[PDB]
Amino acid sequence: SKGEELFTGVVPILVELDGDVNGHKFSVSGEGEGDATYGKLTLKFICTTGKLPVPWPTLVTTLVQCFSRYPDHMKRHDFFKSAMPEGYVQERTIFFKDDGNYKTRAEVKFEGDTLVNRIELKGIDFKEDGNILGHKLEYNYNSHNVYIMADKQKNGIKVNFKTRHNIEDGSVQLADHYQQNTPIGDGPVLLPDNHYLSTQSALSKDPNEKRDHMVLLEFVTAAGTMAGIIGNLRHMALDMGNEI
Amino acid sequence: LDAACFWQIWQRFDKEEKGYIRETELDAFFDHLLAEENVQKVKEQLMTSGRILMKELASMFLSEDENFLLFFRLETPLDNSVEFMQIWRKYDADSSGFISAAELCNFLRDLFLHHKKNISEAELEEYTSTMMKIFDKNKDGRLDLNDLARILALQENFLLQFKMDASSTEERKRDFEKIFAHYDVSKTGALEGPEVDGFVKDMMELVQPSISGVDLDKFREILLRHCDVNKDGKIQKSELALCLGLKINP
Ligand SMILES: [Ca+2]
Ligand SMILES: [Ca+2]
Ligand SMILES: [Ca+2]
Ligand SMILES: [Ca+2]
Repeated sequence: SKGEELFTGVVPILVELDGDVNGHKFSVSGEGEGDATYGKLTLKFICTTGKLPVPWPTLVTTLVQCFSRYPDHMKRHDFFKSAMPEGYVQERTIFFKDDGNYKTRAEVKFEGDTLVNRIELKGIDFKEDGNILGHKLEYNYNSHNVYIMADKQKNGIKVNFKTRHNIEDGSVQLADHYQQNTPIGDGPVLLPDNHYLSTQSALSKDPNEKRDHMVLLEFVTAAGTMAGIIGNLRHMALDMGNEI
Repeated sequence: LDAACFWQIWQRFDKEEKGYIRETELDAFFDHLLAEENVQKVKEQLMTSGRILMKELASMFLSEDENFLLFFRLETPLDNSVEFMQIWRKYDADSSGFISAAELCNFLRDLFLHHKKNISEAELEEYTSTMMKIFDKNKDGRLDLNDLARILALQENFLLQFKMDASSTEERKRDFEKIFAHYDVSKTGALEGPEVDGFVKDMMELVQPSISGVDLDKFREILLRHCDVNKDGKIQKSELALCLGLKINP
């Protein structure tokens, strides 16, 4: 697709989020760059309104899957890039086990030479003394799979996954995601076969930053689709060769 | 100059068995040969009037039988890797995993006969001995599977043509069916005997150097233990389909 061409080198990114969780308002900005050829993302986010009323890890997924690396044999399955430059709408509900839920709407598209993700988030039903409003999540992040399927009717995809957030007492807080992505243009797009994105994230800090913030690096790859038959042949050969 | 002596000189220049030398190497090849060679002089003249193929020079120095031994399949190659293993299986009559001189001699005897060429039993042993000298690389007194592949001018691995993209269900099926039809020479719906052998060889060679005949035997039983569902020792289309991840089992 012609969208692929837009992700050939290093591409700048902007992110804007406006949120409200149980009545607490906040805004987050981010900037950085994506490098789809290597599946790599580098971003820094700032709460422009003071202290973040939720933990940074609960926002990682909300805060551009167009920067995933699709191997050459899977280029026909990359919906995210095919909808560029006009972009796509990304919608989610995220359910935090035994606690509240977020609901988000975002538009992801090129604005000039920059890929921009603008989001509106709303959380309700959180416990004040829970893991989220009580800031009991550890500042770290686990690796997950993101399962993607075509939604032929809406000419997009439906996406589902679960994230696991380490809690400070050693237990785990689950977050259940339901996700729809729809193109903004009426041009045609690539509807993939079933697959997933293998995602790894690392959270850190900018040593010079005084404001409440998150530095995030992410590496993502597409997988799970069948290759050419030569792939199964090679793979079987390697296996037969072992121990012998 | 017997073929073995000639080969040994030639192999000093054609170290990668390109089947030619460079034109620069030509003079020094003649120098090695001159250590009546006077036909040498005649030879230079012959086509002095960018490479130099072995058949050219060999045409002028070796016997008509020796030229036959060195080039009888560079002219007319094998059908494919199944015919190759059929020959291998026939002449490794003790299934040693190695072709011996007594076995190679039978191959040459049958080959001469079927090409309608008359030769004496003493000729046949000289040829046996000459052919062994040329092709027994590690000088262990036996021919390995790749040595017979070189005598037979075995062509390229059929499996190399298929591509990593071409993941579509339709593409995988077109490619499965072409692969299966290639190895199923007898058109039975199953790979049996050398059809198995030929597929094992080509598959294993995708990821490792040319395999030995002992290892082919080992990989053949490993493949059967992996995908031989009804354990009858043959690979039905449906068994290979499942093991190559074909979506609809034939
Ligand atoms: Ca033998
Ligand atoms: Ca040998
Ligand atoms: Ca057959
Ligand atoms: Ca069977």
